[PDB]
Amino acid sequence: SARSLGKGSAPPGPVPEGSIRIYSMRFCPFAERTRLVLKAKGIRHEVININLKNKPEWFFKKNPFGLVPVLENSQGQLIYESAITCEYLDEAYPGKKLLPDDPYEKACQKMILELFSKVPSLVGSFIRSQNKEDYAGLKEEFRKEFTKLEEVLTNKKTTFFGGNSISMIDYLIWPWFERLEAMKLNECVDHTPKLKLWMAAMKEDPTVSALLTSEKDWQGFLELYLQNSPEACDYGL
Amino acid sequence: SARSLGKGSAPPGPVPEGSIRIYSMRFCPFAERTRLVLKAKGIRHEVININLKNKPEWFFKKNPFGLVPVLENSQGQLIYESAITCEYLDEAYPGKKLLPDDPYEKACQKMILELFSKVPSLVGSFIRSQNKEDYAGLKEEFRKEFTKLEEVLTNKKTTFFGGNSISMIDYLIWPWFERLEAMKLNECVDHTPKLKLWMAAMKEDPTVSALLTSEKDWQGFLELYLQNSPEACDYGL
Ligand SMILES: *SC[C@H](NC(=O)CC[C@H](N)C(=O)O)C(=O)NCC(=O)O
Ligand SMILES: *SC[C@H](NC(=O)CC[C@H](N)C(=O)O)C(=O)NCC(=O)O
Repeated sequence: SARSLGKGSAPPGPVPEGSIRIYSMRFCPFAERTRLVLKAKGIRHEVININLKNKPEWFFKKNPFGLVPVLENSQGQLIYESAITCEYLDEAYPGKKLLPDDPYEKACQKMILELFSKVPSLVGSFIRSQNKEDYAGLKEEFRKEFTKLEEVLTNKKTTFFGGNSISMIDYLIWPWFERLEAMKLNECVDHTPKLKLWMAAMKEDPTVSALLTSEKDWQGFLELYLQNSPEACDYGL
Repeated sequence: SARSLGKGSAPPGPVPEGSIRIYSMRFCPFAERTRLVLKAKGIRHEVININLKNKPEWFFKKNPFGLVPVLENSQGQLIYESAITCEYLDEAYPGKKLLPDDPYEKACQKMILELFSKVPSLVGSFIRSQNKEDYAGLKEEFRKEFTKLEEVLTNKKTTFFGGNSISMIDYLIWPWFERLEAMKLNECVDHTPKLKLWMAAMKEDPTVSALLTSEKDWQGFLELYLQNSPEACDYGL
């Protein structure tokens, strides 16, 4: 059922009322953001994984850009860009907010995201390293970004980036830290103690824990993906 | 009074109650976003222009990144990143909202901004053109981005990107269109009729009209700026 839909597949039917659909990919960190928010808020939904290495033409009808995540509701409304989909889920569904109601406090989570916005691009450049030298230079680049984040916690003195309770901002940046390990880039959070504790507190989170992927699974996915295999997204099936 | 503060200047005192301060630069399009929102919502504020070519060390205490815009309120709270400052102003101050209350409708303005996010970087690359050839190639790049925007209006069939009434999203992208002219890049909106009408409807806006800068002024600023003159930001004084 978790199997992806690729070229030649038939476009899905309408989203049933009382449920929201997310076009995803099991190993995509941007879509994990959305899925983490979906679990945290206990929102009923269905998932359609997209074969990003061999995607269905009808998908661009879902997102002009052709990327995941993408949400589709019963009214047929489509929303793309992970952060937008997340902010949307927090506003449109019941439950405790993941984002503060307070303007300044909310703007802070936004500024922290800006602070981290460089990591996803670094992770891409990293996964493409070749020798110990490229590697060393990549570790220093991640190192500079990790300090920007440690200062926030340093200043705040709270467990999570938005307070003592986990919130939107934590879920938004977590996926990339989740892969830190499998990517052999942990000796980058050594000089950043609090950030390292944060990673430990996050893994203890029920929502985070329920969606956490195995290193062997991500390792298998990356092998195929880096090879451009139309089977990558379905690693493990 | 509009004169900028540069290296050696003294850090400003507290922001008086009932007023919000914006660290700006008269020719910065990102800060114009904030200033447009400030005018539209009729928010009392003071402006401190920053000499970006020769900025005061104390400013990094305002924004770690060292860029404008940046808002500072009486409680001493600092908020950076133009879009964040704008969203903040809409939520924290009285008046008609510039952003919709409806989650999906709000997410749409956000998706349109994503759609335009490539322009600011193109404008930078453009202002750095040298010959008619670079120029021609730049016109085609802007051309592709303008169509993405014309389709939205095409689909919506409304005057402005968020409806028949101007709203947040219009103000967010306007500054770059404002400079289109002075940058000799108008023959890019020819193949995009509706977008061209939008530009005309925007210039008719009282808020937009009150903050619109002269072509000769921006031309003068750019001459100095491109030269890295510590006087650029103060062109005209
Ligand atoms: S993780 C898989 C890719 N998704 C994104 O890059 C999402 C980026 C957006 N800016 C966001 O949602 O935040 C993806 O769909 N790749 C397909 C491709 O061909 O690029
Ligand atoms: S327009 C002058 C520059 N501002 C920005 O680039 C703001 C970019 C942010 N992403 C935003 O507010 O949206 C600026 O301050 N330049 C100074 C410099 O030295 O770069």
